[PDB]
Amino acid sequence: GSKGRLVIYCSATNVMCENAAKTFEQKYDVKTSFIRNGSGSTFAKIEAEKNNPQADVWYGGTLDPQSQAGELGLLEAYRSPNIDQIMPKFQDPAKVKGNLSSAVYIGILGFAVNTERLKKLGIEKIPQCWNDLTDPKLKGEIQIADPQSSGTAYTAIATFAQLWGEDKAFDYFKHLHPNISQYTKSGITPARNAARGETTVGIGFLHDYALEKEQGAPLEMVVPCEGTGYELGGVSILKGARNLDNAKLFVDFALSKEGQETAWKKGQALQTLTNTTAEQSPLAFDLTKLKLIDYDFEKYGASDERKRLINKWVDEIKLAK
Ligand SMILES: O=P(O)(O)OC[C@H]1O[C@@H](O)[C@H](O)[C@@H](O)[C@@H]1O
Ligand SMILES: [Cl-]
Ligand SMILES: [Cl-]
Repeated sequence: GSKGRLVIYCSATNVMCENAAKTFEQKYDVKTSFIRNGSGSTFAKIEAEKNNPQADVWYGGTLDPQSQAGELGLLEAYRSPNIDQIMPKFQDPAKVKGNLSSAVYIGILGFAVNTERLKKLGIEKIPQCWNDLTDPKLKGEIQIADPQSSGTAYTAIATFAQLWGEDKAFDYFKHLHPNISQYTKSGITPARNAARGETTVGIGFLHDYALEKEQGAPLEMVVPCEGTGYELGGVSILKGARNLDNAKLFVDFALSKEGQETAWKKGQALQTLTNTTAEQSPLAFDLTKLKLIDYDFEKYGASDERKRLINKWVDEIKLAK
């Protein structure tokens, strides 16, 4: 009873990806496989493969590189009927309109603190603001990912540019740098290392920290006092997808009540869902309760900002010097 196939480039966590693929395969009899890689890493792969695309759909990870892929003609437009159920402000959020990319979840940018480690290091108060993370007492005690690979890291750079302006954002990263022990390849690695007690502060998306906390890690999550940004998780069909009808079916599924709910019910992924008919995890953040910027996906999900800010970060924040 096999009904074709589907290849997914996934940029969410392995557990979320595997659950989505298995659930889709069992529901629709589509032989479904995925390859997981960072949001930025996946963008580069898709761009390199554009003359002979090797996947059908790009699922999860942050919207900005999917929006950039749309701008560059790497995607195939498709508006799912399930867009009707998506939070109106997020129905068609990318730079090029027409649902070349669609929003499947929301992740809040912030940081979390291993409180056992903070204590075991002699620091009395938990950082509450982005500003607090440049405190010299945190030298070598913070981790964040590298935006060459990680969507999360780019969401942070773009958030900081939107909060403070680009110049002061790069001032901030200059001051944050001495406190970073490791720039990680994956967005989620600071959460894992903070949970493990290998680092004291991780910067990333708070739902990853919430999952670690739910599993017993001594973490305190912080929505920084100045305000913060967020990812939209993206789903996009690749231009030249060999399995186009099945790709459209997967976009429908990813935007559906069932497909989104299964992320937190079975896929160990606690992002806030964009489908207004879906039940949220009790652990999901509620956007109406948070000090969030109006994150400009049209502006930051574009080559000018993504190439320019990432190359600027590489040049100044870690190379020289
Ligand atoms: O930063 P990246 O490696 O691109 O990954 C980004 C992804 O990271 C995960 O850990 C989060 O659960 C996802 O919500 C996010 O989309
Ligand atoms: Cl993973
Ligand atoms: Cl197909």
